[PDB]
Amino acid sequence: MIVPVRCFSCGKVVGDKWESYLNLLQEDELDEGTALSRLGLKRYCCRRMILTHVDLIEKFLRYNPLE
Amino acid sequence: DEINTAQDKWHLLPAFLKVKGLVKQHLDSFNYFVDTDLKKIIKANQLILSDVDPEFYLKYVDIRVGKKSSSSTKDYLTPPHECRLRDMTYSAPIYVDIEYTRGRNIIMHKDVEIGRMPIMLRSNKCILYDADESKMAKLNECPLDPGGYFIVNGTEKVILVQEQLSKNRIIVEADEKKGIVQASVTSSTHERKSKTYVITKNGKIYLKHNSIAEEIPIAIVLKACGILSDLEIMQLVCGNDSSYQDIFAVNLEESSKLDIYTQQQALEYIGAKVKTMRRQKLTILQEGIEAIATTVIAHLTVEALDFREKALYIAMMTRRVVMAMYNPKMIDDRDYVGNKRLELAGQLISLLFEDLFKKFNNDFKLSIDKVLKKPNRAMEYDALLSINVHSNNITSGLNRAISTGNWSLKRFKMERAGVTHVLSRLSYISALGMMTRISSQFEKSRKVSGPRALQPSQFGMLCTADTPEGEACGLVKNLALMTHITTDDEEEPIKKLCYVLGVEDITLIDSASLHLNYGVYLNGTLIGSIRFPTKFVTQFRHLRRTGKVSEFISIYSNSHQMAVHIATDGGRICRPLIIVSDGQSRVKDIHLRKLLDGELDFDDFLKLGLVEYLDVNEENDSYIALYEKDIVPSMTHLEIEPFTILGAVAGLIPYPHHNQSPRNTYQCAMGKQAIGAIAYNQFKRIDTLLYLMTYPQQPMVKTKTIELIDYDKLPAGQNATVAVMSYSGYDIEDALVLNKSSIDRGFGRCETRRKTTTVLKRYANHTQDIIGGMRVDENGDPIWQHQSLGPDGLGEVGMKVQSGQIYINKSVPTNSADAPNPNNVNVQTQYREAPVIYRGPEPSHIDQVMMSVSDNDQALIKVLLRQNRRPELGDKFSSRHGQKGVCGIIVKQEDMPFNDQGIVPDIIMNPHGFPSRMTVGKMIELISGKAGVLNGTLEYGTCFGGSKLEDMSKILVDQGFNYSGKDMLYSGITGECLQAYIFFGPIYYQKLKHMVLDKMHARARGPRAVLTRQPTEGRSRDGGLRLGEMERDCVIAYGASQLLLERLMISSDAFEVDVCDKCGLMGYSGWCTTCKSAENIIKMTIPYAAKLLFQELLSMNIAPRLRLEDIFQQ
Amino acid sequence: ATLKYICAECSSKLSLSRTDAVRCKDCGHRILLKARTKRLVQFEAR
Amino acid sequence: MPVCKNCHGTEFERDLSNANNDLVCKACGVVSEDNPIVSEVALESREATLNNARRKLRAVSYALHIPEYITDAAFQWYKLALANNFVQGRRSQNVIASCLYVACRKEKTHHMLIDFSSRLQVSVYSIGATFLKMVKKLHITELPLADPSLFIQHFAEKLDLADKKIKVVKDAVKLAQRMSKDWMFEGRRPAGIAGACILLACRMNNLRRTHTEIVA
Amino acid sequence: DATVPSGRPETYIWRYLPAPPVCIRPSVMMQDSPASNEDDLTVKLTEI
Ligand SMILES: [Zn+2]
Ligand SMILES: [Zn+2]
Ligand SMILES: [Zn+2]
Ligand SMILES: [Zn+2]
Repeated sequence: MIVPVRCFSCGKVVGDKWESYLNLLQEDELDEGTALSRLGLKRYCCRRMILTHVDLIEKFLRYNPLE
Repeated sequence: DEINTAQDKWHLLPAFLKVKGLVKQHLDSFNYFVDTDLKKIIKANQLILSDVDPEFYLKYVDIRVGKKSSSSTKDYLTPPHECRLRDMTYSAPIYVDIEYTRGRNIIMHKDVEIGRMPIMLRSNKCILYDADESKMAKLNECPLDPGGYFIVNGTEKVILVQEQLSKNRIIVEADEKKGIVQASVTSSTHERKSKTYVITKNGKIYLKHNSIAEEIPIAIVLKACGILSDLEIMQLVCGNDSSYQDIFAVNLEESSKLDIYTQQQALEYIGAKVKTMRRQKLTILQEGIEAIATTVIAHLTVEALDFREKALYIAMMTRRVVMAMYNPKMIDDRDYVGNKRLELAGQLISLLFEDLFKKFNNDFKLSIDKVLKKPNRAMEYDALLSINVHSNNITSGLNRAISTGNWSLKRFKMERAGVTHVLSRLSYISALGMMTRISSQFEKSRKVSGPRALQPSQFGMLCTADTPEGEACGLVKNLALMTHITTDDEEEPIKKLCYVLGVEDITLIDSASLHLNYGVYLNGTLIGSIRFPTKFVTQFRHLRRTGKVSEFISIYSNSHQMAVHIATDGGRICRPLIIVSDGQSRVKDIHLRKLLDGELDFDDFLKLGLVEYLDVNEENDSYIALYEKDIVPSMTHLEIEPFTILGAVAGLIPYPHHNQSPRNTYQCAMGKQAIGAIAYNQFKRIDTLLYLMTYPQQPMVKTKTIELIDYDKLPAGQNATVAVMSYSGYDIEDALVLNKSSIDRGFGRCETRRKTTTVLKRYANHTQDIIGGMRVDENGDPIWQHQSLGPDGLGEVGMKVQSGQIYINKSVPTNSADAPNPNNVNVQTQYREAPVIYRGPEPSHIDQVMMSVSDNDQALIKVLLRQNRRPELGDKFSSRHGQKGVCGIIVKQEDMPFNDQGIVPDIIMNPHGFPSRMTVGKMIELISGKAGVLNGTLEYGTCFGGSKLEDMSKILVDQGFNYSGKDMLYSGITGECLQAYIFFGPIYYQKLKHMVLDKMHARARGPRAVLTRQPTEGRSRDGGLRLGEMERDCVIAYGASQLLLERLMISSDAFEVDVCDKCGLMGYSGWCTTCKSAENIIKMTIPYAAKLLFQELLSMNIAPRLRLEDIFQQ
Repeated sequence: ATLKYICAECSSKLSLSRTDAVRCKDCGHRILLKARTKRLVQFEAR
Repeated sequence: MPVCKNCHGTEFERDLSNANNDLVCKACGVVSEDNPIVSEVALESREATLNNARRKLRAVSYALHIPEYITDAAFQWYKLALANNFVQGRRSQNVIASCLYVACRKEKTHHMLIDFSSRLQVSVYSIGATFLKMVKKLHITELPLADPSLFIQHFAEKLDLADKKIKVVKDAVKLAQRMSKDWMFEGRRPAGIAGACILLACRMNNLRRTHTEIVA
Repeated sequence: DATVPSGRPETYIWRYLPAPPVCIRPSVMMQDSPASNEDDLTVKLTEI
C-alpha cells in the first residue's frame, strides 16, 4: 500500500528512497536503473521494489470516508 | 516516425477494446434490451379488455426507464455501491405510458410506474455510465470495476452467458444402430419446438414429431407438402445418376402401395394421426383437417401459404439423410462452434421479463374483473391505482428470479436452473474472470463422448487455456480477448437484396437443381441457389466490407454439401482480422500512422473496408495468414495478432508457448484464486468474504494483455526472488519453502476480511429485537466474555477479540413470536438474548461496523471482522507459471544462500518440478526478471512475443551476471562455495485461498445429527470425517477386527438395544413392548445406525426379527 | 469527537438516542458507520 | 432448568472453545450433556377466506409500499376480527382496510386514512365508520394517536425539490410544534398544519410553489 | 413359510399402517418464529 520500509531480501531501508526516487523520476526524467544506480541502489532485489510496488494509497485517497 | 508493419498492428486491439469495451456482451445486450426490445414487447400486447363492458380498451404505448419527462437519464436514483450496503435490490423504476378507457368520452393516458427494474452496472441507464473518477469518488465505488453485473438483496451475482445449441437449423446426427437421426429444432416467439425424422426399419424412413403421434412415411409427407410429381420428388432428393436413385427410392416404392395425390389423404392421413384439437375449435377437423397446421407444426421457419417453400426445405433436409445413409462420415457432428451458439443475457431478461409481464397483464384482466363483477353504479374508475396492487409482482418476481437462478417459463414449457452464480470476488482477475464465462448444458447424457474435449475449430474465438477442474455435469468455456457476439440484424432487406444480385426463386426453379451451382441459405434456409457461386460471394462481401450489413451477415461456401450459407442470426461469435487485399493487407501500413495519430478511431476499418468480424464457418471458407512477414498472394486475411487467442485469465502466463498446456490450464484455475487488491473501493466495501495482500507488486514480466486491463495497477502476488534448488530436504515435491527475516520484513502478508450481518426485525407482538448490552459487574468492568465493547452495546473499532467474546449483543424477546392480544401493561421484555460469538483459532479485529436500515424500515447491523495472517507453514503458493505448492518448513535466515552482494533468495524451490511438469516458460521468466531490474525496466512477454531470450545475455553480462542466468551461491550453513552453479533470480509469485488456518479442522467429541445420531457434516459447523465404503474396505485387506469396532462402532454411534429372545424385537428400558413381559430382554450394544435401519424398515411392514445367542459356552 | 459516530457520506460527528432511528441529520442519507473508540488499543509488531 | 447431579449448581455454562461444544456448570466440572444433538437444512370456509384474505391483505397492503412485517399485525387483527363476527356483516374492503389501519395507527407509521381508503370508489367516511365500529366490537385503548411530525416526512419525500427541505423540515416541525404549542392544532386535520409549515418554511427558504402542489 | 407366527399370505397388503417412530420422523428445528419447518413423511401419513 506504501513502499515497505525494507525489502524482502536485503531489508535495506527503502522508505527514504521512494519519495526521493519518484521525484527524481518526475523532476529530471532519467533512466530508471541509472536513477537508482545514482540514487544508490545496487542489489537487484533491493531494486525491484522501487521498480515495482504500484502505490495504492494515493489511488485510495480518492476514496476516503471523511472527504 | 514510421512504424513496423508487424508492430503497428499492436495498437489496433487496444483501440478496438478502447471504444468498444471488453465486457460489452452483457452491457450492450442489456442496453440494447432496455432501449429497443420492450418497445417491441409491449407492441406485441398493448391491448386488453375482458369480456364485458361493450366499450372499453386499455392501450399501452410507451415504456421508459428513468425518463418521466423531467430529465433524460433518471432524475435521481440510489447509488449502486451505497445500495450494496443497504442490502436492497438495486433497481430503477419502470416509467410506462398507457392510454386507457374509463368513462364517457375519455380515452386518457399518463406515465405510470408498474415496478422497478434491477439494472446492471455500467449500462446506459446505470449511474456509473460515463462518470469521471470523481463520480467514482463522490459516488464511492471503483473506476476499474468492469461492472456488467446486477446487484440485489445486498448480493450481486451475474447472468452467466449460457451457450445453447444452435436453433432452427437442419442438423444430421449419424449414430450406429439407429439409422442416423435428422433433427431440426426451431422457435419463433410462441412454441419452441423440437422435431425429429429418421429411418426406423431398413430404408423405411419416418417422421417422429411429438406434435403428431409418431412414424409418418416421408414420401406421403412430401406429397402433402404440395409436390405431387413423385418423380421430381425422387430426382429432387437424389441427384442425376450415381446409385443414389434407388438408395432413397425404397420408401417411394412402399409409399405408393398405400395411397396417392394430395386432395384429402396426403393432408388427411397426417390429420388422421394428429392429436386432439383440445375440445373446442375442433371444427378444423376436415379433409383439410390438419391442413392449417399440416404445414405449421415444427416448420414455422417458413410456413406462409402455398406449400412449395418448406416442401423443398424438407427435401434438402432429406438429401442429407440419404447422402448420410450412403456412407458414414459425410455427416455433421455436434461439436464445432458455429453449429452451437452462446446467447447473451440481453434476451434472457427479455424472455423472463416479458413473460412475467405477460402472465401479469393476463391476470390484470382479472384485476379489473372483480371490479367488473357487479355493475356497481356505472363501473369505471379505470383501475389506474389498481395496477399498483397488482404491480411490482413483476419486480419482486423478477428479483427473486434473477438472484435465485430458478427460471420457470411455462409459456416456453422449458425450465433452466442455476442460470447465475454468486459473483466471485476472490481476487481481481476473477472479476472479469467470472465474466467472460460460458455454460454448456443438455447434450444428452454427461457420458456422451462428442460434446467434451477442446476441438481445433475453437481457435481464437474462445479461450483455449481455461477449463477448470470443476468440469462436472456441464462445461464452462471462456471467450477470446477480441470477441464480438453478433446481434440479429434483419431478414427481408438482405433477402430481396440477394434477389438484387439477380438470384432466383424456388418458384422459378426447374425442380432439377442438385446440379446447379451449390445453394443459397438464409438463416440456413434455401431460396434459389443462384448460378455462379464465386462472383456472388465476391459482390456481397464487397457490400459487407464497404457499405452495408456490417458485423456479420457475412458468407461462406461449401463445395461438398452444395450450398452458400448466408443467414443473419445473432448471438454469433465474431472477431476482427486484417483482410489481405489481393497481394497483401488492405492496411498498407501507412494508414496506421493515420491511426496512432489519435484521429482515426475504430469501426472505420469496416466502413473504409480494412478489417471486419468473421465466423468460424466464414473462416472455414477463408484462408488466413499469420505474420505479414509470411504471406501468399492467394491468401485472404491475417488476424492482427495471435495472442488474443489466450483467455482473459490466460493472458497472465509469461511466454505460455514455452509450456505444456495443462500447466496453463491449472495456471488459469489458480490465477483467479490468487489474492490481490480487488478495487480502489477496497476498504469502503464490506463483503461476506474477502482477501487482499499487503504489498502487491507488478509482475516483473508483463503481458501486453495486462496492459489492457491495467492489471499492473492491481497486482495479485509478490515479486519474489527464488533460487531453484533442492536445499532443505523439507522441500521434496512441489513444496516451496520460505525466508524468515523476510516474512518478518513483510513478505506476502494478507489482511483477511469477513462480515457478519444480523437482521433486526420487529415481531408481530410489536417488540423489536434489541441490541442491549454493557453488563459491567465486578465494579467497573464487564466480564471478560462480555468485555468486547463500550457503552453502545455493540462492537467497536480496533479491538482484538478472542473467540468466546461478543462482537454483537442481540437481545430478542422470548415472547416475540407469541400471539399478541389487545392488551399490554408493563413488561414487554422477556428476552432470550442470542448475541453471536466470534469463534475461531486466532484473534481477529473489528475495525468497522455499520448500523443502517433496509427498505422496510427496520434496524440492520453489519459488522466486519478481520485478521492478518502471517504466512504460516502449509500455505498454497502458486508460482503463477503452473507450480501449485505448499510452503515448506520455514528457514530462519542464515540457512539458504546469500552470495556476492549478499542477496538472499526468498522462496527456495525444488528443481524436480520442472522436468516432468516440463515447463520452461518460468525458467525463461526468471532470466527476464533478473534482466529487467538490471536495465531498470519491466519486461514484456506475450504469446509468440515479448522480449526474446538472446538479447538478455548481453543485457546481463555487461552488468556482470552470467548470461546463462546462473550464479554461484554460498552454503546457508557451511559457508563454502556451492558445488554447482545455481539458477536464481526474480520471479512473480502469488498467494492463494485455502489458507491452512481456515482449513485445519479437528474435533474430539462433536455434535451429532438428530436423524442419524452421529458426527455432523464436514468443516464449519463442526467436525467429523468420512470413512466411505471405498475408504472403509481398505481396512479389511488388513483384516482388523477391532479397528472396525472402535472405529465404526465404539467411536461412531454408541448405543445399546434392548431386545427379547422370544420374538426378537427392539424394546426400550425394560420392555419388549408388543410382547409385554419385561423379562426375556437381553441388553447388548449395536450401532445406532443399525437400529435406525430396523425401525425404518419395521416402519414399513417387514420383520428382521433379531434372534440372539450366547457368546460363551462355545 | 468523543461523541458516538459518523455518517457514511456526509461524514460528520453525530450521536443518537436509544431506539430512535438510523437516519442522519446533516444528510438525509440513511447508512452510517461507527467512529473508532477513544479507548486505548495495543498490538505487537513482529 | 436442569441441575447437576452432584454439585447441584443451578447455572450451566456451555463450552464451545475446543469444539466439544459441551455443557457443564462452574459448580462441578461434571458435564450436563455430550454432543448436543442438533438439526440441519386445509379447505375450510374460514381457512379458505384466510387464503383469499392473505391474498387481498398483502396485495393491497404493499400497494402502499408498506412494510411486509406490519401486514401480519392486521392478519391477526383480521383473524381476531373473525372471532367476534365483526367481519361478515359488511364489505371486505372495509374489513382489510380497517385492520390494516389499526396496525399502522397502533404501530405509528406514516400513512393516512383519507389517503389509504382512496384506493377505491369509497366515500372514505364509510370505511372510517367501519373502523369506528370495531372500536366497539374489539376493545382497544389510547394506542392509535399520531401527529404531523411523522407525515411531513412522507410528504417531504413526495415533493422532490432540493435537500434544503430537510433543513426546512426541522424549521417546519418546531414551527408546527409551536403552533401545536399555541393550541391551534387539535380539532383539525394534521395534514393542514403540515402543508402549512411546508409553505411557510419553504417560503422561508423562498421556493415558489403552489397550494395545488401542497394539497396534492 | 407358515407355522403360526407372521400370518400366511394376508399381511402383504396393508391394513394397519404402523406410524414410524417419532425420532425417525424428526421434527426439523422450529428455526425461529411460529412456523416450524415441517417433516415430510408425517405430512404424507397425516394426509393418509
Ligand atoms: Zn535487497
Ligand atoms: Zn420379544
Ligand atoms: Zn449526513
Ligand atoms: Zn453440576
